Amino acid sequence: GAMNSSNYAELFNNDIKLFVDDTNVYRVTVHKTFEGNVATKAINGCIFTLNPKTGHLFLKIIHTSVWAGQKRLSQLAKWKTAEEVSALVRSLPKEEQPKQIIVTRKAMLDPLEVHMLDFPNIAIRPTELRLPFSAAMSIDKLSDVVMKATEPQMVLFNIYDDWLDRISSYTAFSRLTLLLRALKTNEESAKMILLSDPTITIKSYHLWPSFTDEQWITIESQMRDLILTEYGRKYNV
Amino acid sequence: MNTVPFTSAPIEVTIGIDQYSFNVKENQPFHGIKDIPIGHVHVIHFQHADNSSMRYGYWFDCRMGNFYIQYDPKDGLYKMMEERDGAKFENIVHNFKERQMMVSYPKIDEDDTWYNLTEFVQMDKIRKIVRKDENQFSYVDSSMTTVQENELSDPAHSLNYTVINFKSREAIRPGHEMEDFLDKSYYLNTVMLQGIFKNSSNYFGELQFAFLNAMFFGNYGSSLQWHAMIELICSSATVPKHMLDKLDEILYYQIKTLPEQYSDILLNERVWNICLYSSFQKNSLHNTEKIMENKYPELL
Ligand SMILES: COc1cccc(CNC2CCCC2)c1O
Repeated sequence: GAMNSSNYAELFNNDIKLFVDDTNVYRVTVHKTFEGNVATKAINGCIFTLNPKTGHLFLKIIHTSVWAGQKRLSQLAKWKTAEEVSALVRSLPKEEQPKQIIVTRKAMLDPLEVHMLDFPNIAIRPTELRLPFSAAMSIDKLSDVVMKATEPQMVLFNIYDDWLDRISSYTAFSRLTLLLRALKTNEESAKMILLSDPTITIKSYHLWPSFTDEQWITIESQMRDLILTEYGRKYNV
Repeated sequence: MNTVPFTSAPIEVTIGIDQYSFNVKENQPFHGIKDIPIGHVHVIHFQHADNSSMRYGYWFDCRMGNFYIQYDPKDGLYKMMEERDGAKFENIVHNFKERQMMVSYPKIDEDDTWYNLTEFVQMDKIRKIVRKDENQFSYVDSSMTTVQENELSDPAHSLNYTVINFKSREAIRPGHEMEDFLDKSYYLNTVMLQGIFKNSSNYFGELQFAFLNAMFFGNYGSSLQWHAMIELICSSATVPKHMLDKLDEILYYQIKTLPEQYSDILLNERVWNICLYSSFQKNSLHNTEKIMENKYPELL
């Protein structure tokens, strides 16, 4: 059933599972027309499919051409997501296919379930966690490959960089969700925290800066501050 | 006009004959029901005064044999039986009629309710849903589960309704996932009508039989089946126009017959609101929507 605080360490066991987030699949700018009506213009999107144990990210880029001539795009986006996840699973060797897929929004359950009817042994689950994966497009290198794509494309990342050499996947996921929660609450301050020090760089093959263990504790502390702050600034406390 | 005699009435029981019901007292001189209209299936059904647990009954068609009821004190219920000796039967029935020991099937001349509820119901199809080949009549009770319920346990005693499942490979064509889930016309017209039921009459017959088992016996799996067969039509964008018109008439008489006190348990809020107000056919069920809105506006 639903994934929640109670069964949270299940994420880090040795049963292969994937989070699927569809919040950046169908993206638009809203604008005025010459006649003073409103219109949308789609921009490239992405499916965020993540193994929380290993950090492996299957970023399926959604090119705007997939929406040409289509109706009810918000509904289509959920089905397109489910089509792409099912294709991803079928492309993986049997021993790499997940035993569960956790969707971050309940509206993805029926689309994914129908597309996965051929895999009755893969459990499709919701979650009560409010995960911040929508902020994936605040990670500069992911935003860059999505916006530059001229055609449909799948790009593979490790969203943990090399962290697993030094920390557990529980700790790495906690760091990731803290970073993403911060970027979602105040993107500018979060990015300032991460880059302020010119001497800490991002390796070419990495997404985040090369912090020492001590600097991650400082960083992590600065992100908590940010989030608690904004939570006052927001609610005035 | 046909007759179903009773050997006796040794236990106090409420007896139903289609939508009609009457109370028989323990050892009351009751010997059956006469003037039963020919041309229709019928259902005789019982509730013991002591144990209202277990409403049970028998579907039959008097054209198919001479049937009677006899209480079994071992199995503890009123049993239907066939009498093969036609002269013993006529003689039995004539004596009971002469002594006026029978209730008359109490149909009003104006009244087409039973026809309208059983229009497409056929004994031969009932006997394929309720499998007991040695008898010409079919036993049903409150507790019997359906094949589909049994997949989610005695197969001999199940209701073999046609399995309908909207999230199934039968329902969803590879590569048409979104299309077939959002518009079930493929599943209705090709898989079920052309492939399984053959025609809409057989589909409507199972739909009507499921409702009647749901209403008279409180049979939960029957209610599930009735709502699934409604929802499959309402969720189809492409439905023959004669089918929609007939469905509206079918549902209308079911809702009108539906006693108000059983509505809370027999009507699925989600299916009805979806069917009358969201589905492709939201504007195709004028009579049903009118009676639903005037009789059960709370459900909506
Ligand atoms: C009016 O149509 C009905 C609908 C549900 C139940 C009954 C009564 N059942 C009786 C028959 C046996 C003892 C209880 C109905 O008459």
